[PDB]
Amino acid sequence: LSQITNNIDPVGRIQMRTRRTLRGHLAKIYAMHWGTDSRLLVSASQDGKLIIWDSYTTNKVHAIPLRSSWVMTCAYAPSGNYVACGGLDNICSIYNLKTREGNVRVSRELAGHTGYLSCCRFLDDNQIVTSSGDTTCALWDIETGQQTTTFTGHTGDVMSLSLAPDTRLFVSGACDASAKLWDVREGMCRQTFTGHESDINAICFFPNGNAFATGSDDATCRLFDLRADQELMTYSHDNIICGITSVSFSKSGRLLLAGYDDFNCNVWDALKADRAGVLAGHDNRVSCLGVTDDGMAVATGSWDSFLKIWN
Amino acid sequence: MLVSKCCEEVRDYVEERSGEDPLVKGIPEDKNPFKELKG
Amino acid sequence: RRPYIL
Amino acid sequence: GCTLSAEDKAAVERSKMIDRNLREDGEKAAREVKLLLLGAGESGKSTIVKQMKIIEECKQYKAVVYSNTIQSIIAIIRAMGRLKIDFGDSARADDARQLFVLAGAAEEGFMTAELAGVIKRLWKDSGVQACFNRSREYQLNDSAAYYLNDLDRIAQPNYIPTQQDVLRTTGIVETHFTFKDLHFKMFDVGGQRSERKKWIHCFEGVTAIIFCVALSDYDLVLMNRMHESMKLFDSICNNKWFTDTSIILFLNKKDLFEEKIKKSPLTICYPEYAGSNTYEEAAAYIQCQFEDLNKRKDTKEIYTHFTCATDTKNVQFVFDAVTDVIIKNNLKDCGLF
Amino acid sequence: NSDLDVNTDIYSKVLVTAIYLALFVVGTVGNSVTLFTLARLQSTVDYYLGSLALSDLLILLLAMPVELYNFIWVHHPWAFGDAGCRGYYFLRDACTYATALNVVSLSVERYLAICHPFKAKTLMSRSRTKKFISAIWLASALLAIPMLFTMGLQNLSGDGTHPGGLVCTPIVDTATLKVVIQVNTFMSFLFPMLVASILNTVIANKLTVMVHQAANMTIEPGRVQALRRGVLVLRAVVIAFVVCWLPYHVRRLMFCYISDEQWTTFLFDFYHYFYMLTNALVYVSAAINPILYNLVSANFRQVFLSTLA
Repeated sequence: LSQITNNIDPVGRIQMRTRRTLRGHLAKIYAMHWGTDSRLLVSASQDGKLIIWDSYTTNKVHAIPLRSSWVMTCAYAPSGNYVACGGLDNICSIYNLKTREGNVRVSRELAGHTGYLSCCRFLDDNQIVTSSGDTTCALWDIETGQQTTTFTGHTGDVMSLSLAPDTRLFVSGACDASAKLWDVREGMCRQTFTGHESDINAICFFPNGNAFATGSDDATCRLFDLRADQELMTYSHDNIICGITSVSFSKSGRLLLAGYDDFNCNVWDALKADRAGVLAGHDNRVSCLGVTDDGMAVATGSWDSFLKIWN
Repeated sequence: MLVSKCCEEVRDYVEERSGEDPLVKGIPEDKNPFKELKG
Repeated sequence: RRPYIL
Repeated sequence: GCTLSAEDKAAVERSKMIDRNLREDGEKAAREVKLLLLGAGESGKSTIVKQMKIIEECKQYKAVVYSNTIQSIIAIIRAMGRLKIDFGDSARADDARQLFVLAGAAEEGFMTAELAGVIKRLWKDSGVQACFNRSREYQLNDSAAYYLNDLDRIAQPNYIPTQQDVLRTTGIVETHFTFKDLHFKMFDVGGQRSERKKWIHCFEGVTAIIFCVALSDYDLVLMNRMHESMKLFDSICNNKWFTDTSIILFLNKKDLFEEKIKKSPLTICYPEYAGSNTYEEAAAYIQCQFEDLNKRKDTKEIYTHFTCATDTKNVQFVFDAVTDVIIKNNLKDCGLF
Repeated sequence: NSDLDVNTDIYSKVLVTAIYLALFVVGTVGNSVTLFTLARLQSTVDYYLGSLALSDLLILLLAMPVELYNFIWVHHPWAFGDAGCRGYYFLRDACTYATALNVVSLSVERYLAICHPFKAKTLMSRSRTKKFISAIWLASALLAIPMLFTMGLQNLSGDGTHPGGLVCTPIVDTATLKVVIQVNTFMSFLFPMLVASILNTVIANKLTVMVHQAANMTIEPGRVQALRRGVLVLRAVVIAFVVCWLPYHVRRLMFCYISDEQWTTFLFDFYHYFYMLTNALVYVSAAINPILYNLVSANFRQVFLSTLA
């Protein structure tokens, strides 16, 4: 990609200031998800709690206590009614938000896996995809509680998963050095993209839902294209050997993000692969970083219980 | 499927959308919702 | 001749 | 402070409320003591955990119990239409209708006398039972019978769910055993099977790994199984996340090892061993065989113990070891050393 | 005309003030770098470390330059004023009480963290610990308000009217002065002394019976050897506390206990030279609390040369 498009200009160094510092957690912030109103972000920590934050004014709107402190994912509903959280206890619990009583309660404690639940997203308010430790992606209905389609096909463990924005199809990144493009309706694989040396610790989808970037542990982000079935861009450089732990595109697709085990977020130009920014606010592993859907902010949670919101 | 054509498609799409991007362009701090809010 | 400084 | 139309303050005060409860649980997040378990073989891990376990929350699950019960009976009734099973007594048709009316108008799981009566009568009906017995033909909660058979108790106005009720609503098996006034945790992790590399840094910050090893697995061959436990102890004791955390080392089934070392020698397990074929020298040699695997001797320290499926001085020993891993850990942060 | 001016010669004076200035610069730079480092999980000991560091920085930067400015060179006609002297001795007594109580509660936190560690997991929390930090600061202020209730100005010229004969002295009578400085020495030296010494001997005893008896391999005697370096960083703090805050309090109580019948001219000179010696030892303690926390542990040595360079 970058060998073709180097005729255009680069956007220079992007200076991102720590606009907010959402303190409050007591352990490692393992995953976060932005809302769809660009204002409430849920983030889950391995001390038990998942906190729904008001990002505009640094306020903890909700603090949901789990039955199992081990959580490894979260997802905020597009309609804002539900919030999912799964983990090592294999039960991707769906909690409610717009309750008449007004206290967060467990709407469902869905089960059906024999591995840990790695990463879950919401298709609609009544359908959830979860990626698991027993190597099978899963698409669940919250009401009946049963797995609508359990996508088998991964040989090794599958560590993350991300939706295309049109909620019709998704991509699951696994430890077999390959991301598989699943589909909701047909229930089977469309394409299986390889090209990695090692595992895939996190994945995300570029706005058009015609691309996605895999976050490996060899510090090599790889933008893939769906229809061609080949690796498109190899975001990599020397002096970064640590593991990628979340990827996040921007609203325009120009500015990809990454969060490393090098203790600092790396902001990559998606067209020229240069490290166009460094977000070194933390002192430990950047587990999760998200870009809100309107494209205004960037929030980032890391293993030091700090959620820094960088504009 | 002619990888040059699809990465060119990615390029023209992102060049179409890179104008009104609220992150790579920047903020004027009044249209920004994330002012530092001394209070 | 007592000191005053403490 | 401009108070911002007297609702934002409320939101801000909401956060302070959150903070209070959050900080309190953070206090108990320090107070409870964590303990990972890992055994390559079966190792008497069930024997260990039953040796340790021998020495308002439920209310939160009430509407879940109700929900599950409503879901179960609806599943059966609906299946009757699909499988063309008639009610035993045609009168149950009115009750079936009423079920859907009552579930249909409610916000979430609930129970009233009226609903309890409708579900009770449906569940006792012979057609409903015949459909129930064909449940493999549709999708039905495992706990359907458990709740429906106990409906009378569950429907009482002051119903409080029991532990079993909650359990009825295959990975980490948490164990909240308490010992000597002090509250612990214990994670029986080895039940679930996945890539051990990915989720092990979730267990960073545990205060003591309990690495239970079977002793009599020195001769079962798939590759010897004791060498597989040696490789597991290598990849757990030389991991970058457990550099500062010690490892308790339980060697279990010692009487089975006594009779099997009285029958077969140990040289089948180790070619480079030529000591005496006694109990204590073999035990000390295999203990020093495990403790030699510590590549990071300065920071952590493998403690050792032997037992059979007896010897209830096991449990307090963990306390001993937890003391000898709390104390030393405080010596690495309290300004000393 | 300027009587009550002691003849202290300039060579010993400039030696003492050179010792003072070197003590001041190394102490304020050490307390500055350790306060910024602790401003840079069971972290309930870093607050006691930073509080003792802030107390030492405060006593140094508030007393010591004003001390050389109006206590060794500029004698009894001073220039700080009434509120200056009263607030100065208020801050001095408050910082002494704060350093004493910091040694007390740091040793108490160490004793709970080793010899009864489950009671430290149950009892000690970061919130409570910040509450205790505010509590010992408020206890220092509440026990330093009698220093505001006892100080004042007094003219001691030939008629008590000359503006070159007024001193800033304790203006209360001898008996109440005795009482306030006797309870000052009693609490703020002796109860820290016995508490810190008893708990540090018990902690060192528990560590020595943990590494000698060992209830396992000692790890080729490497980590337990640096644990005996931790015995050194225990015993060095307690001996530094007693050997620095002993003679200052002895000098305070020898100011109280003599009522001009035991004073001579040479004992007046010896009292003033001993005052320079004891405040030298107080600034010694103010310098070598962060120096003792820095130099003897090589990790602090490396990270503070990284902070410096």
